[PDB]
Amino acid sequence: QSFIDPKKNWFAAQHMKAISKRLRRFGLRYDDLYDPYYDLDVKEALNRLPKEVVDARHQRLKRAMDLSMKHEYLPEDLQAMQTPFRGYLQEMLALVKREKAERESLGGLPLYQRTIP
Amino acid sequence: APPLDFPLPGVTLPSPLPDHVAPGKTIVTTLPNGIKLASETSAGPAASIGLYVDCGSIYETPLTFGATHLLERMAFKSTRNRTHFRVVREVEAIGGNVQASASREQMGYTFDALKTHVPEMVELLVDCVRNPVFLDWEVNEQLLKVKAEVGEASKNPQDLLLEAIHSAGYSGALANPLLASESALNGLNGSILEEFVAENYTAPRIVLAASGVEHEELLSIAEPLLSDLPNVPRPEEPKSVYTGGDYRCHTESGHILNGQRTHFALAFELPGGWHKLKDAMVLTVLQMLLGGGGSFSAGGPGKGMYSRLYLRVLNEYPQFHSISAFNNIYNNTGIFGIQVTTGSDFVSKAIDITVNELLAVATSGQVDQVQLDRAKQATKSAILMNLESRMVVSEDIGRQVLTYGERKPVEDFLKAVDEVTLKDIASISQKLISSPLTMASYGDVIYVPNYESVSSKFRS
Amino acid sequence: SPPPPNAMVYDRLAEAVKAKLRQLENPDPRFLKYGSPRPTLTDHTRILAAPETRVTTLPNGLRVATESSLAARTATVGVWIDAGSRFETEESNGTAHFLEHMIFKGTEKRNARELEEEIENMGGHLNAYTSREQTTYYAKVADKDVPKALDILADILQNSRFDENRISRERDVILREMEEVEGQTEEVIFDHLHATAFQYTPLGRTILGPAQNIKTITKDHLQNYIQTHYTAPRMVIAASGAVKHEDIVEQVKKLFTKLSTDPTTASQLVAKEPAIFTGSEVRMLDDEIPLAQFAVAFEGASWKDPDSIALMVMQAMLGSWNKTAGGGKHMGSELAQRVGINEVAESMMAFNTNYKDTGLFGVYAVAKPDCLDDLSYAIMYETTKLAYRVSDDDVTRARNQLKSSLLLYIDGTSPVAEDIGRQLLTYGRRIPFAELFARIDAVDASTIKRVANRFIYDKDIAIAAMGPIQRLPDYNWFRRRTYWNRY
Amino acid sequence: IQPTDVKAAAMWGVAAATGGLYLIQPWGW
Amino acid sequence: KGFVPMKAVTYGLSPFQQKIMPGLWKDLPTKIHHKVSENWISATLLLGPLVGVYSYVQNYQEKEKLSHRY
Ligand SMILES: [Zn+2]
Repeated sequence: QSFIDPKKNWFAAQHMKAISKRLRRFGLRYDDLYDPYYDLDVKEALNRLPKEVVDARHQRLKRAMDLSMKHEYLPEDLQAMQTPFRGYLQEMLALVKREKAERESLGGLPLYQRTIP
Repeated sequence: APPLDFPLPGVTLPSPLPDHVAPGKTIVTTLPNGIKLASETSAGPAASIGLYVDCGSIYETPLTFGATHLLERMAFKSTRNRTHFRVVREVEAIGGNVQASASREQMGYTFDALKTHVPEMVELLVDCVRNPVFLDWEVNEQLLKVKAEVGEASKNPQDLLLEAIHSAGYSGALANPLLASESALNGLNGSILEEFVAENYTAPRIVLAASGVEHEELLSIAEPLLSDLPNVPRPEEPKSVYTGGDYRCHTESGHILNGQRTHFALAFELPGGWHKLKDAMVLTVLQMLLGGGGSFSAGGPGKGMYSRLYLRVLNEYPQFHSISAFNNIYNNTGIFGIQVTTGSDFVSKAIDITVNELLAVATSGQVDQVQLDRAKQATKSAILMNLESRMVVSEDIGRQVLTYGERKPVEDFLKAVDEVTLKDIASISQKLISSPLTMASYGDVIYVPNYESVSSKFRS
Repeated sequence: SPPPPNAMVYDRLAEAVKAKLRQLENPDPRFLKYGSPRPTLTDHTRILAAPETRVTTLPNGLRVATESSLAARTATVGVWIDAGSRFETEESNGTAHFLEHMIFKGTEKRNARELEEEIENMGGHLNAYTSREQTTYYAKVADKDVPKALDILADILQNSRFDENRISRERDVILREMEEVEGQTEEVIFDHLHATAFQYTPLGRTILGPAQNIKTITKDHLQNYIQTHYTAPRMVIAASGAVKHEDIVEQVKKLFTKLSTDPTTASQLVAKEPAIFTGSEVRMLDDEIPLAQFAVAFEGASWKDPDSIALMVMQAMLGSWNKTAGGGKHMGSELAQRVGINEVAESMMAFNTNYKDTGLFGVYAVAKPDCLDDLSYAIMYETTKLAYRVSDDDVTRARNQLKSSLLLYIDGTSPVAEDIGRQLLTYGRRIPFAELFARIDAVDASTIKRVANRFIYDKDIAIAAMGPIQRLPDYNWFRRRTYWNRY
Repeated sequence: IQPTDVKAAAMWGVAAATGGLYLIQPWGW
Repeated sequence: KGFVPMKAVTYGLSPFQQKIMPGLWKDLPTKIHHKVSENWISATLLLGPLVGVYSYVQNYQEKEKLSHRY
């Protein structure tokens, strides 16, 4: 709406640089926080992506789980080379969700269901 | 509701048709960009619409091998306007049937439903051919089924051979394989198919053909959706030459068990195939004259019991299990031959029993005029009975406005089968054996002769 | 010093996936004008016109029916008889099939070679097939050989001779015809299903008969079969194409003069030996075969039953899925979405057979031996759901599909003539296309549940299975799932 | 269909009241 | 359930080649300044409403005690 855009609001342009600061020290992007175990639709958006794009995600996640075991951050040479908020996942995930809203208004079983634990 | 022996009361009944409905004539219309719409009415309640493209398996450069066997599997899928879920649900909503096929010179996409659904049938057919997106997750799940059917093609040894009488025998375009191997399925993706279609599916190569539709209905629907394709020059047609050739493959190492098959075949060539019209109808008569079959099929009177290759081969040589002629006519070239299976211990003389028969019709004298009249009657009826279906009728308007630019009436096909005499059977079959012998084989290959052992038994 | 979005291979392979997805966002509204994925019900009256079917009953009892289309150049004419395998006695069990193969070989006027040559000189065909209740002999000719074609069919049905040199050489054609149909495995499942569902009735026997009957059958038996059954009230002459009705009637009035005169109808033979359904099973386990095949069936409706049209709409709801099909995961039927999404079979098919007093309704499937539990759950879940919970888009789509498949099948001169001849034997009349469409759309969601409660809900079943079937559930598992203890 | 699902399902609410006072006779309430 | 295909190179030393204990008292002034200049709005949100409520109660109870005395 009107309280989340950072180039009009002042308190959204300080919430934006607070998450941008905290993502750079582990070298993560905002889309790496999306878990294929939380949402079964995120599992499908990653199977339609090229192999070289998913492999760079698995290597950013391993570099960051190694920095938090050792209790340290990326060195400041590598921290100026980081791009959080450069996305790879949001457009493919909106397409999978749009195809699921069409298969339900028209009848039709879901393509994948969650296992009951 | 009453039982089905008693009529239902309250229903309106249409007034019936007369006993003599006058047949319609084919109407052809050429648009400014070069596309040709062709229509013809009928007396059933159903329509049949098809779309035919000049492209095929001879336009395949070595970067796009296998890219027309895959376009047959990617046919009615996601477009720019409809997903693959909406295409499947729209065809089932009206009770239609949809289908595609690919040749070495022709691609064809068909639809058929009741005549109420003609504006629906047209705009789904044009959108699925004009605007395909090729998404990688849809192409990859179709490639994995082609890869699991090239795992075994060895269960149809009459299209194994018929493809092997085609590579061995030609040099250029007509030697490009239809169903491709394992390595050209590894260089194919959704961007190879995408620019193979944007180059080869152009307005001067597309024909829309309807059967059971009025010509002014087909122009209110299909003309605002096809008129803005660009007018481009057609390309130059790919060339090849008929050389000779031999081919043999001792079969895959598990095939022989206790019994052993032998599948061999011979072939020839004759320069024009359909633009020299007079010569092709002689060879269709010569196909029904030679004929033959597998002979353990038990039908009835009707299909090849009294042919030359029936009562002069299988009726006294019981070691044969199949012998039949085969013609594969194309545009400006053609192939005629004979396919045989026999036993492994009865093989080399089965080449000798085969060849004589091709030498017997080269003689003037060995064929009767009571045998020519039978093959001349069984050919005019096979054309006439086959044209009763609405699907064969629409397929005839498609592949005749791709070869002649017009549909020839069937009266001109029955007129020129009449004129065939006992000496046209001899002359064209003497122009047949003046070309090198194409041979192919499969199964136990060890016991068969070689190329020059057989090719010098004809002329050259 | 962030890298630009073309410098790394994974950053510029991601700007090419976003550009492939931006051409799925601007649809053209001129390509979306007539088609809709929601099924509606429509009216087909303007296109349903046809030529007239003219039926004429001769004074001996013979019926002659024609549909004339005088602009054609071909024709089809044949004889339909109300006799088959059901009307035999287990010491003559293969007789009606043996008599079919021995009828193109006789005649005092034309021998086997002369008869075979007259057909091929014209350019015609001549076929025959037998079933459990019906027999057919018909010919495809050109329009000027119709009086010669009708001359042959009258002479080979009245004046055939069966000599011993020909009989014994047919005993080795049929004994080798048995051996090939022991390896098709869809005609073997459906033949053990009839023997266990209709046991101790005449409808349970096979068409070809036991192999000991075939080497015993001699001419007398062939001649009492052709004098008890091939009689004038049980025969229909049907023609279609470039024929005229008044010219065919005068030909059959002087050609068919010598056939037998027994006044026994078919209904007196069905009523003194009826067909009774039994719940039971047959299982043939082999484990050296790679795929398993089975069929599960309910009792269905007869021909003249008004509920027969609703068991054809219900068969189009269960559907068909094959592994080569282009529908894939997107089919209308919900049984085909269960099989298709999870890959639990090779192929699936629903069937529906009608007879004079009984019928069969069910599903046939082919699958791998480690998928038989999840496949059997999905089959039984969706058949029983028809008695409880029926959607309105499900029946509108299955009515549009049955209307279209019954009429797209009648294409040419020979589908027309077998439609005339088979319907005069089962209904006594030919049903016009406007009444048949009026009985189909009188089947709504409430009609589905009422016929499902009569035929499916809490009823016995019959099963026949073959192959690696050790993991297919047993009879008490299947019988329990014909109702839902929930609700 | 889906109406008959609930038009069944609310009488097991009441098969359970024929059952809920069947043994305890909850009295004061 | 647990497989992610991967590509990396790791090097590692032996336990009996390193100094186990001295990495605790290494730069403790620098370690302390990092924790308290990054967690000072999470303690102003935990102790803040408790110091301010305890000041209100002790002031309320010291003005109804001096209003009951004669
Ligand atoms: Zn037979």
